[PDB]
Amino acid sequence: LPEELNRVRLSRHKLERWCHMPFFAKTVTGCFVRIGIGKPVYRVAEITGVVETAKVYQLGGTRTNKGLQLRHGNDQRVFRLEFVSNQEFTESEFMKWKEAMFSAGMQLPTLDEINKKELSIKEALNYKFNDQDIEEIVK
Amino acid sequence: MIIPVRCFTCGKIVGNKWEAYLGLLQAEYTEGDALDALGLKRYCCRRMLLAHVDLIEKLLNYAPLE
Amino acid sequence: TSTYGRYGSQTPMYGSG
Amino acid sequence: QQPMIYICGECHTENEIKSRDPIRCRECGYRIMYKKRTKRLVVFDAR
Ligand SMILES: [Zn+2]
Ligand SMILES: [Zn+2]
Repeated sequence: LPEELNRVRLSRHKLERWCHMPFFAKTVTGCFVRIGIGKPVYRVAEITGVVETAKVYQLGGTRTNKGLQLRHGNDQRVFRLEFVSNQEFTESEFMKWKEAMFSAGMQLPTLDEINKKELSIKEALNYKFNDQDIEEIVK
Repeated sequence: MIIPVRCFTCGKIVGNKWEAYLGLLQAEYTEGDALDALGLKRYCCRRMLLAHVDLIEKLLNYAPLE
Repeated sequence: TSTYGRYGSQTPMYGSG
Repeated sequence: QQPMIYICGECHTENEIKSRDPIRCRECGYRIMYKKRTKRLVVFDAR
């Protein structure tokens, strides 16, 4: 179903609050994003990890140069956090992603996997900044 | 800190004249002539433009942001 | 205050660049 | 759901500070920050 898959969808507004928070390769790795390719067609890709691009760009108020190593079945390349869209996974794009996964052979993640992964973002959002992370964030 | 809106004693509007007074003083006029050029007959209303101190500039120097 | 999208702010594309 | 937004001292940038947290700006890092105007009905009489 698309409604259940949209739960872990990392919109463009949420990613602005973890631009420098540690454990970014742990809480982010596992969720899906609606990266815009470009005309209105979108392709869902899996978050394999985290990379850093040599180009610095401004995203509204803040500004980040980190990239995002995504992959859609087999086709993989470097992307940016600025092309991500805030729209939810439509039926057509959901079917396209399912077909791409079936063709690539990657087993679809289990519903319990998504159920236990969606809580990661929720628990990270209310995380108290009691440790020595503000120094690194400001740096 | 800022030019008042009305003369305390008389009540004539004087707030809308500070800029004109500064301009007239700048171009060539002197104070004694500029006041009556603006139209301040009573001496009570002239103290508004002679005694008034403009501290809003020093206040604005402390810009909050940028 | 999670995501005040209200759509969005014109999301750029990859091939557009 | 009010995280008690504050205003940095010199950055004049908003910050979200919750209880049991250090008082510092999200960037640079300073120790001074002021509050934002209330949302109440501040109604004066021009008297
Ligand atoms: Zn007078
Ligand atoms: Zn700070």
